[PDB]
Amino acid sequence: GAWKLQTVLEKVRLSRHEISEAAEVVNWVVEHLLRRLQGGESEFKGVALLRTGSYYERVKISAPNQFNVMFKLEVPRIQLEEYCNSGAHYFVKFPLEQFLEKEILSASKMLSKFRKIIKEEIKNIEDTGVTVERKRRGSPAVTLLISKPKEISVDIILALESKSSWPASTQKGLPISQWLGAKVKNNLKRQPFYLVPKHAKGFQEETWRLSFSHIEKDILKNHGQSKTCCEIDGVKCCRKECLKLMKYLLEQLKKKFGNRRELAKFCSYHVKTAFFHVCTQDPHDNQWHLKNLECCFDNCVAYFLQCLKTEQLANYFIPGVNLFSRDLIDKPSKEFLSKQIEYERNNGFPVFW
DNA sequence: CGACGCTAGCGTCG
DNA sequence: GACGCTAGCGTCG
Ligand SMILES: Nc1nc2c(ncn2[C@@H]2O[C@H](COP(=O)(O)OP(=O)(O)OP(=O)(O)O)[C@@H](O)[C@H]2O)c(=O)[nH]1
Ligand SMILES: Nc1ncnc2c1ncn2[C@@H]1O[C@H](COP(=O)(O)OP(=O)(O)OP(=O)(O)O)[C@@H](O)[C@H]1O
Ligand SMILES: [Mg+2]
Ligand SMILES: [Zn+2]
Repeated sequence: GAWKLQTVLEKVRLSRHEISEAAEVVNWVVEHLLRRLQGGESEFKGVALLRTGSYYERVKISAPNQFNVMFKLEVPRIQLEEYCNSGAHYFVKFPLEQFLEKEILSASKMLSKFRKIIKEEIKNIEDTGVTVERKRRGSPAVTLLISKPKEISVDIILALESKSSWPASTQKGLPISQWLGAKVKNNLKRQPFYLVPKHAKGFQEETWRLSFSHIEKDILKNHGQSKTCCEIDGVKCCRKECLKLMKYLLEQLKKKFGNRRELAKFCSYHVKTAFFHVCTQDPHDNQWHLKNLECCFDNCVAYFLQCLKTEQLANYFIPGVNLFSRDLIDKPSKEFLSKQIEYERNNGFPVFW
């Protein structure tokens, strides 16, 4: 018996006018920005643009509130070392060396000039509407802010792409084999991984973090175990729809419940990483048939619940890293969310309404 | 430039 | 209400 969630999907879906209004300005800022950066004999003249994040993978919710974009530099002969046997972070050992310090590139050193350039470049158009948000320490992305027409943010991430084989941390991860098959799985691994300037502790300046944003986007585009899943000549799965609700449930919790100390740590990547685990858990399209929507979402929420209690949410690409690890997040934070979702699951999801 | 797939929005319904 | 058009954006060359 319908919750009914389908209405919830309808509420969530972006305005066609909304996107077009938002869309055209975003590319315009990025395309111009890209063009000017390429022209200048900066190190970043070589930059190529990669579009990633929710909107582009098409799981954006309510409104085009935010955009994520990646600027990738192809870097050759790269060598790298793990900071402290942490799957996410490495420093790249090593020809433009201005940013480099001590034969190892400094993200902080490298990022700072990049952010500096954008700020300089943004100043040219210098609309009151367009500005660069103040740096947040431990943030690797320069953030554009557009006050026209409405408040919206675009995240620019500097990207170093390596044609090298994926790091050892990766290999156990990404078990799409049952779901998507070895051929597909093997092909994904062949595509290059990316490096971004995030640092684990509490301080660090020259470490980097791996990004598989391009890979995640790819699998989201092609979730189906069948080639035709969600195609015109194929049955429609509800996987993407399941994801939106999950994204929506959490976001509604922060806002509607109201922000709390425990709530802040949790972010949309956790649901997305969690959702993938379920897809691995359940690799058949028949299981995800649209008419079967209601159970799956429940199945989706249940898994998330288990994770919080278990406190184990291994990174999809890196099994070793636990997103839900206590050092990453304290227990009381888990409990509270757990209960609220717990409350939510039993009560028929009023928060959506 | 130019294909096409995807999705929002809407008309028809055999 | 399920189909099935349309328009428009995103994408890889
Ligand atoms: N496109 C992309 N963006 C990333 C990636 N990793 C981190 N970011 C960016 O990092 C920003 C937020 O920083 P987080 O990585 O989430 O770290 P955090 O623990 O939440 O702390 P904050 O930096 O303050 O947000 C986001 O806007 C992301 O765009 C990635 O693999 N791909
Ligand atoms: N904490 C994180 N850890 C690791 N990777 C991340 C993290 N946070 C964000 N990313 C990368 O960034 C991309 C987008 O992250 P971000 O939260 O900024 O936007 P989004 O989740 O895709 O969109 P939305 O606002 O709707 O949730 C993801 O696809 C992922 O690859
Ligand atoms: Mg996003
Ligand atoms: Zn599907």
